[PDB]
Formats: sequence, structure tokens, C-alpha cells
Amino acid sequence: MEAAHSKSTEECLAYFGVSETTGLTPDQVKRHLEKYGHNELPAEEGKSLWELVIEQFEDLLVRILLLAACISFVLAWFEEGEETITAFVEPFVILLILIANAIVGVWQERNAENAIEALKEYEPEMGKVYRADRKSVQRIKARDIVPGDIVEVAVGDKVPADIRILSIKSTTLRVDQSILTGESVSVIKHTEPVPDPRAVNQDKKNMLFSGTNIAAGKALGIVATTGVSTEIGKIRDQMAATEQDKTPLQQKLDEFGEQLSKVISLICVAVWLINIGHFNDPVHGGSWIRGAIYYFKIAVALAVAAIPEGLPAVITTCLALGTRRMAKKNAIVRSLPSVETLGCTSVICSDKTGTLTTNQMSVCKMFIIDKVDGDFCSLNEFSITGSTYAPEGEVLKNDKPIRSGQFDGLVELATICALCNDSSLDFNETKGVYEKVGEATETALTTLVEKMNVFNTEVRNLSKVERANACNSVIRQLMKKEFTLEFSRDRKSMSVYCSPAKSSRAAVGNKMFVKGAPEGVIDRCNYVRVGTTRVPMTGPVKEKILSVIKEWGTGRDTLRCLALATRDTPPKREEMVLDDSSRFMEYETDLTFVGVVGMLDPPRKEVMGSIQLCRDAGIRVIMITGDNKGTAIAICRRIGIFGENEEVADRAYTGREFDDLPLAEQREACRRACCFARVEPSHKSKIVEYLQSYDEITAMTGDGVNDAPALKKAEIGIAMGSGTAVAKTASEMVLADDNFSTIVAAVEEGRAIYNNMKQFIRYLISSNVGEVVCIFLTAALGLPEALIPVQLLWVNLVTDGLPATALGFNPPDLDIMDRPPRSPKEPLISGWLFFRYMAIGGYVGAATVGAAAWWFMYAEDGPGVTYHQLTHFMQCTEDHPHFEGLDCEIFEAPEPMTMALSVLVTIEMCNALNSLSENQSLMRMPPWVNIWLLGSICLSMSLHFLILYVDPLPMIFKLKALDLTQWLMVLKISLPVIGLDEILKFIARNYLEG
Ligand SMILES: C/C=C(/C)C(=O)O[C@H]1C(C)=C2[C@H]([C@@H]1OC(=O)CCCCCCC)[C@@](C)(OC(C)=O)C[C@H](OC(=O)CCC)[C@@]1(O)[C@H]2OC(=O)[C@@]1(C)O
Ligand SMILES: Nc1ncnc2c1ncn2[C@@H]1O[C@H](COP(=O)(O)OP(=O)(O)CP(=O)(O)O)[C@@H](O)[C@H]1O
Ligand SMILES: [K+]
Ligand SMILES: [Mg+2]
Repeated sequence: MEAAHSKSTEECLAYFGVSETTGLTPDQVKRHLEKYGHNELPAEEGKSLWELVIEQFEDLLVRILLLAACISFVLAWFEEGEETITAFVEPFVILLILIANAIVGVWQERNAENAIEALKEYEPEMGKVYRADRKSVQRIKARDIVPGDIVEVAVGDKVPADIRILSIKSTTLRVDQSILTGESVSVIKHTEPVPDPRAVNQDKKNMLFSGTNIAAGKALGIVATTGVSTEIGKIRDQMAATEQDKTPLQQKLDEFGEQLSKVISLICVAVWLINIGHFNDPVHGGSWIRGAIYYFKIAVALAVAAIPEGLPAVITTCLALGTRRMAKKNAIVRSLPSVETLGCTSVICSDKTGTLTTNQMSVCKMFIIDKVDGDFCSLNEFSITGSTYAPEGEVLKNDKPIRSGQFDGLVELATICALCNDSSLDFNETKGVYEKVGEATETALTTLVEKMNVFNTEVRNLSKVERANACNSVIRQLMKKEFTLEFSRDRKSMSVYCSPAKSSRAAVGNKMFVKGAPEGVIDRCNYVRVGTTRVPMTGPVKEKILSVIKEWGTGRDTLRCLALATRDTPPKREEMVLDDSSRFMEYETDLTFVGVVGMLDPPRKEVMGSIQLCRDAGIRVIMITGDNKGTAIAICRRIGIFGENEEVADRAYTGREFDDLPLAEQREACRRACCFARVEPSHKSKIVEYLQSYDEITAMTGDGVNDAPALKKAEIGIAMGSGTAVAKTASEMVLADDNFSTIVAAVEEGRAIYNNMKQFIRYLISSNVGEVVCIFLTAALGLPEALIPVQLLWVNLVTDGLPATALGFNPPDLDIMDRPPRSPKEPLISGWLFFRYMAIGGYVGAATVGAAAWWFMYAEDGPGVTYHQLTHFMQCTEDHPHFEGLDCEIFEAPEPMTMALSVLVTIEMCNALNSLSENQSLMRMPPWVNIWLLGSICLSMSLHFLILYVDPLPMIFKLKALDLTQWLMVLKISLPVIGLDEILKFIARNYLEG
């Protein structure tokens, strides 16, 4: 039953045809189970090991790697019978890289939480029902509860389904339903229908929601909806159905592997076409097995050279270390890759209470009526010092302190505040700080009354624990609180009914004290209190009352205002029905205005500045709050979002205003808007999607289970540290200090991280560019493998990997936050910079093979056909005559390979330095800015020297230490890469566009 809140007790009973005193019949339970199913959220979306390791291998680069291991593995079964048992080292290493990969992908799963699952925490195991088999109640599995069931609940129970309350057995019934929203004050529940069929949940005063807790009471009810059709159920489905896009980096990396795969193919075709003369070779002889070996051993060298195998491990290290840096600055990032999307944030929607403000309220101004005389009006305005909940502070009239007792309106205004109050105080001794007992806005009142000793109580010597509620107690001794009328949003007020507690204080009989939103209660006033006396309410006084309330609320004071009033002649107790808020507004009429109180919920110290950072950074900030639109605009002005005298007819909106727009004007409103007041939780998701439709990158704050779908929908979901468990698991980020300024600090760090990450990505990819040219020449010129795949593996995982990591620690730019947000559709390498890495990879591929060629041809340690005929080395074991009067196994020598490899390793340290900056010279930007990177270069060189010298390792790498004269050539060959980039950099700034 969808609309159970809008129906009568009887109607719901009749809908399912069940009797409240008997329950459902076994047959009716059979039938209701097959119609509505069991009372549970769907089982989790199943994944497994066999399905998890395959996911690791449905990447494309890793697929190609896997194939490259196979060929290598067959190759390690045909090279020679005994040339090298290190034939087997190649394929077994590639597998490790895949396995290591596979392993990590799954210990990142055995740890990751699910928000759909975090909901289940709010499903209770058991429930209680009455049914027709038994007179008495039976405890059963909440799983087996059905719509139409008669259910019982009491203190401490978790609510099993969504239930229409039938009868409240106890004298009252309060419910904790903060699991939905966040605010923990329990709320009164009633039995009568709620007329509006499109009522929001806060107004469903007669419903109990699955997942909430009973704070006080015992109630019988009938089950309206179960499982996925509850309110927490309707959120599970919004959360399941919402699909998160990939981060723009994953998006780019995916596009990389897609193009890399087609490139490799072009190169194979090319290699084949250049060796199409091989078809003109004679048929008898040669060695097909040695041709096929060669076009295969070059085929795998082509794969491990193309792919930046170290890259995912480097990205993940930067993120993980950035993450821990960010936790130092109060931001707890949940998934590593969202650090990239965070820094891209173009729009921020933050809640106001608690995040833009301290949620620590106290009363600042207050006024009573001093005199009424026709049109002539005089208010009596006051100010109050002290910003905390502590009773330290004083009242002033035009800046001189006053003794509040000599104002009679003041003693009355005091007692309303103390009596019309469900909250209080208790002094904490471990912190030495006064904290609040209930609601913050009421606690401000209970604090205000402690500052105006209306009865001038000698309190100048009291113990602090007993100083907590001293002035309030004397006002509790005066009137017994017979009962109270709870706050509801139709009438936006609350009240209490009181009787005097003595026999000498027992004057004037019974009274109602009233507080609420000023429009509503002032419209219900026909009298005005001037001191002890009383006078009929008029125009001139109502003017000069709403006048001051508009000033206090829409002024640079930005104050939250309550009107306070008494009903001097309340109805007789027997003529009030207390079980039905429908009548509570009518009970609270014919009032006497006593005064108005104005409190502040202050901005946080750091918020002012973070918003200017956002302007500097091209980030739109959007406030979301509960204040009336008028004071909402005013707080925006005070925190910098708006200018003081800047027109905002079209950049603020209430929910009521937002809905009354056709869907067209709604999308457009979200492009301009910077303020939303009094929203319905559904409006957060709408706002996101509209923002998304402009390719915005949106950060959204949220607190409770009913904020989860918008949290999961925004590009960056932001939860509060003090928020629910569920909202934390639905968010990409958690604020340990609930503070907005933390968000802005996270955007800053996430921009500083990507600009570093930007460079080591560029760095590693370029090396792979260079490697592939080395390989291509090898195959196109007809050269003995200048670089074996096993070596390349070392270079990409270890030798290159260390500078790349140091590069995540580049000093941040001074102007990180003075630039607009980065377009996600921005390529890493493009236009001119593409032409530049095309030239540098061009270099490297030539220098590497030329180091092998040099050692073969023009060098001292090996004769080699200067006539270039070395080329035909595969036909040396037979064609000794044809300009080859020398040896043959020399073309598998380690020495010319280490020449190549050393030239590669040395070249890559140089390129890491050129990579400290995209376009700035090293004469403008020294290498010793990144000290951690100077340091790591020294490390890899050692490891080069390690695998060149330590007896087990050179045979493994087909390597061989080279002497002083061979290092000098290695430097000669490699050192010029610095000079090459310094020139292309010179072009970038001085002659193209920039
Ligand atoms: C990595 C290994 C190299 C060999 C390669 O294939 O990369 C190409 C390709 C993948 C693109 C290119 C490379 O294109 C070439 O170098 C032309 C082919 C040369 C023929 C070889 C025989 C002489 C990148 C590498 O070239 C430069 C010059 O660096 C830059 C960039 O890559 C990036 O943006 C990296 C993504 C973070 C991409 O153009 C990229 O594809 C596009 O989708 C981008 C946007 O990705
Ligand atoms: N304890 C109380 N007794 C009577 N009226 C109260 C009250 N607390 C708040 N109000 C009044 O109720 C009006 C409606 O505000 P509501 O109380 O529903 O929201 P809220 O202040 O908790 C919103 P938010 O989501 O921003 O924190 C306010 O304008 C205020 O004048
Ligand atoms: K999200
Ligand atoms: Mg409130």
C-alpha cells in the first residue's frame, strides 16, 4: 500500500482485509508472500575467484602480454639444445608480472566495501507479529514479514518493514529516524491520517520506516510495504541502478591500449613488407625454423617494448602516497582513482549547517515591546555577548550592560525560553566545556536564559555541574509542565501547557508558552505584552515588528529568528485532544506576542577564504540549506558566494519554486544557480544530473541514507565524518572534520598530484616509444637483437620506475589554484608535444641499436663488416666465403647488448630530468628542485652496475660489464638527449602558440 499515510486506520485494515485484533490467516500469509515476496533487499551481485582473475585479464594490454609469454615460452623450446638454459627466463618473468597483477587486483576486492551491502546493517534479524493462529505475539524472521501484517514494536527494536501505526499502547511514541537524515532528535508519532497524498517523509507523522529505531513506546501497526518497496528499499534501487563513469585517466589509458594495439599491427605488416624480398630468396636451404624463430623472438620483443608495464604500479603508488598526505589535511579518500576526478571538480554543492557553519548557535539580539500608543511604537532591543553554549555573558542596551530583572517583558521572554524547551545542558568535567543536551537551536535558548538572571539569583558562586541548569530550574519550580505540543511544519511552532506549582506563587492559573517561526505565530497573535500589561495587536506595531525581523534576518547580521508568545487564556484541559497535531495550530491561537529572539549559526573561520580560492580556481560553489530563501541569500552574501549589492533574482531557488518550473527552465536554472533553500532530498539527484548535462564535474555533500543516491551519483560523493556508515560507503571522500575548507584543500592536492602524475605518465610512455623504434630498426635493417625482452622488462619495472615515482613529488606550481578546472577531455600528448616525443623516441631507437652496431662495426673489441654486411648474420654458419672470413656465435654476444642497454638506461635518466617540466629549461628550472629525484637516479645506476657485475645476474640478462672506455662512449652517445629537448622546448615557448 503506497499511500498508507494518507489513509485511515480503518481504510488500511480494509484494504488488506485484516482484523487488528486477530492478524492475518495462514492462507493470507501464503497468498501475500507470493504477491509481495519476502521482506528483504535482493541478494548481493555475485562475483568469484574464477570470475575475478579473468577480470584481471579482460584488459587489453595485459591480454597482449599474456600472448607474448606463450610465444616466448615456445621460443624457449627451440633456441638451442645447449646455448642457454636462460632460454626459460623470459616467459617465466612475464607470467609473474601478470600473476602479481592478478593477485593485487583481488586483495583490492577482499577489502573493498559495498554501499548496497552497508544498507543490510539496518535490516533487523527478527520482528514481532500477531496472526490468527495464536492470541499472543510471535517473534519471527524479519525476512518472513508481509504487507498486511499486524506488527508490534517497542523501545530498542529496529523497525522491520514500512508500517502504518494503528494504535499507540503507551502514553507516547518517539522514534529515532536519523538513519535517514542525520538529525538525532526523536520525533512524536500519531495515528490520524496525513491528508496530502504526495507528502514528504518528514511529514508522515503516522508512519514507521524500516531501518529506524524506537526510542520510547510500544505500538501496534499494519505493514504497508516490504522489501524493495520500502523507503530504504527505494534507495537501494536508486543506488543499484546508478552507473559510475570511468575517471578521465582510465578513459585515456583505455584509449591508449586501444591505439597501441593497432600500432603494433601496423609495425608487423611493415616489418613483413620490408622483408618481402625474402620471398625472392632461393627455396632450398636457409632455416625456416630460424626465420620463424627470428620473426617471433622480435614479435615478443615488440610487445614488451610497447607496453608500459611499470605504469599501473607507479600511478597506484602516487595515489596511495597522496592519499596519506591528504589524510593529514583532514580528507579521507576512499577509492584511489577519484583523486584525479576530484582535482577536476568544476562545481561544489555543500550543505550549510555543519559544513559551512559550526552548528554551534547562540542568541545575539532580542527585543520586547516597550510601549504602544496608537501608531507610536517603541521596541526595546537588546544584544547578548558570548558565542558558546556556556552561561558566561551579559545583556546590553545600547552597549551598556543591564540587569535584566527590571524589564518585565524580559522575565516572561525568559520563562518561555526555559519551559518551551525539550533540550538542556550538562557540564562535562573531562573537557571543561559546556556541551548541549538536545537540539542546537533550543540549547541556545536554555543558554540565553542563564545569562539574564531575571530573578537576579545569587548564582555568583555555584558549582559548574550544578551551574548548568540553575536559572532554568527556578523557572521549573514556578510552573509544572503538564504536557507539551510538539513542533510540526504545517504551523512551524511548538508549545507547552503549564500550571503553577506553589500556593503563593499560584497566581493567574494556567498558561501556554509558544515558540516558532515568526510569520506563523505573529499572525496568530491578537495581543502584545508591554511589561506586565497587555494591549491589543495593531498595524503600527505589527509593522515595526516584522520590520525588525526582516532586518535581522536579511541583514548582514544573518540571524535565525523565533517569535515567542503566551496564550493567556488557554482552553480547558478536558477540551483538548492531544493525540492529533491537526488541532495543535488551532490550540495555539489568540496569542500574546512577548518577544523575538535572534541567534547566529556562524560561518567557520576558514570558509570565507576557501570560497575566494574557488573563484580563483574557476570553481562554482552552490549552497544548500534549511533557512528561508531570504536569509539564505543573505548568508551567501556574507560568505562571499554573492556580492553584497549584486542582483540575484535568477540565481537562488526554493524547492517549491524549482518544482513549479517545467523541466526546461529547471536544467537552465542549475547552470546559473549558487543557492538552494528548503529542498526535498530528491532535488539533490536532480541537481547533479542537470549539472552533469553541462559536463560539469560535481562534488556533493550528504549525511544520511537518503543522501546516498546523490552521493553515489555525483562524480565526487562527499560524506561527513559524523555521518552515517552508509553515506560514508557511498561517497568517494569523507571529511573527518565536517568542514568545507577541507574540500577545497582536497581539490588543491588533487590538482598537484595529477600535474605530477601528468609528467611521469608522459615520461614512461615516451620511453616505450623509443624502445619500439629500436626493435623496428632491428627487424628492418636486419640486425642481431640489440635488446632482449628480458632486459626491457627490467628497464620498465625498475630502472624507469624509480624516477617516475620521484616525479610524483615534483614541487607544486605557485599558481595551482589560480587556473580554471582542467577539461577531462584533455589529451596527455597532442599537437606539438606529440611531434616532440615522436622525435625523441626517434632518437632513442637509433642510439640504442647504434650502440650494438658500434660495438660490432667501428669498435675495438669486435670486427664487423663496415660494408654493413653484418646484416646477414643469420647466414653466417654457412656462407663463410661471402665476405665473412670470421666467427659466427659473436652475433649472440652479451657485450654489444649491454652497450645498447647501458645507452638506454643512461638515456632514460636524462629524459627524467627533461620531464621535471613540460616547457621550461633546466637553466630556468634546476634539476635540484626535486631532491628525491636526483636521489633515485643514483639508485638505478647502481642496479645497472649490479646486474653487470654480480655473477649470477649477467648470465640471466645476457649481459657483460664494460670498461672505462666503453662507458665514455655510452655517455658520448646518451648525454646529448638533454640538448635535444632543450631546443624543442625553446621552440614551444618562443615560436608556436604559448
Ligand atoms: C607507446 C608506444 C608507441 C610505439 C606508440 O605506438 O604510441 C603511439 C600511440 C599509442 C599514441 C602516440 C604514439 O604514436 C606514435 O608515436 C606514432 C607511431 C610511430 C610508429 C612506430 C615505428 C616507427 C603517443 C604515445 O605518442 C607520443 C609521440 O608520445 C602519444 C599519446 O599517448 C598518450 O597520450 C598516453 C596516454 C596517457 C597518444 O597519441 C597515443 O594514442 C592516442 O590515443 C594518445 C592520445 O594516447
Ligand atoms: N525548537 C523549535 N521550536 C519552535 N520552532 C522552531 C524550533 N526549531 C526551529 N523552529 C522554527 O521552525 C522553522 C522551520 O525550520 P525547521 O525547524 O523545520 O528546520 P531546521 O532549522 O532544522 C533545518 P536544516 O535542515 O537547515 O538544519 C524555522 O524557521 C524556525 O523558526
Ligand atoms: K559517486
Ligand atoms: Mg532546526
